[PDB]
Amino acid sequence: MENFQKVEKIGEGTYGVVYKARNKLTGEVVALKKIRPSTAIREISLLKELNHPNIVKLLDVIHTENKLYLVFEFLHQDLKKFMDASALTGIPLPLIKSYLFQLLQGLAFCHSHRVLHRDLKPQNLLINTEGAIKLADFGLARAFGVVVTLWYRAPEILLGCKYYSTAVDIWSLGCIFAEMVTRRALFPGDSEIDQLFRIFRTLGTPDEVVWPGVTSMPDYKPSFPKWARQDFSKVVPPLDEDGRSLLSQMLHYDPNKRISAKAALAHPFFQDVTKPVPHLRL
Ligand SMILES: NC(=O)c1cc([N+](=O)[O-])ccc1NCc1ccc(C(=O)O)cc1
Repeated sequence: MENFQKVEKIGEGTYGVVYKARNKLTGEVVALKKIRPSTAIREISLLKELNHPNIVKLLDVIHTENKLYLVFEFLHQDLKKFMDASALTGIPLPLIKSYLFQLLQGLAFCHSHRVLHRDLKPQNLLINTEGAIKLADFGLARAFGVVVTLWYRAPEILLGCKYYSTAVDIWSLGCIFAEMVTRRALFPGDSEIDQLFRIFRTLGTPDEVVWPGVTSMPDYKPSFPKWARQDFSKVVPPLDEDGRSLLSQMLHYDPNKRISAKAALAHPFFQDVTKPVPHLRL
């Protein structure tokens, strides 16, 4: 890229290396991701039309010299770093609520346009000095697909379901909501089965009563141990009942019972939502 002036490599992103770069002409500072099919090109291109304040803007999709580059609006920090930086004192509840509320607005928008994320995690939630938080990498999993963190994966994906639904994003966001609250990942699995069993150990091994059709899932085994469900009061203390109620609805096993982003925005937990300024050290 002669048009760009690589300011520095900022990591080995999900689909390849990413650099902070400055457009030599416009002078704009952007994030440039070089990706490792005409089908993908078209899908990816469609995402350039997906604009919302809580979605990281995809500025350009460049297919040149038979290589793929994605140009994104730049944000200085991700939620994973912010959480680590806030680990001693914890992110204040008003800011956790503001962030959750904005992320749900972003999801509601994407989902209303039939676009799924599929791989939400703290690392792809970007924040700025003005108190905004934005979802990065929306739609890339589908446009592409085919050590990976499993911590935020919905149980239907772990059980081998081949058709994802918007519910997988709500599950991931519930896991992130819990992590901001407790300052510890909710389900830190280190293998697909450890991930699944960590979920079962906390929410109870699912059965046909709470999840109709679960025993017919591709990777379900009658041999799975049967764990009893624990109480949310023990899961995300000291979160209040409004928060626990919303989290419980975001973590329902049955994707069809899982709350939608639109419905979650109307949950009583957000009655007093505000938009605080975070303490950001850049
Ligand atoms: N749009 C983007 O600004 C961005 C993009 C990616 N990415 O993998 O495509 C990954 C992280 C991003 N920002 C947050 C960020 C910025 C700088 C640094 C750093 O300098 O270490 C780390 C994270």
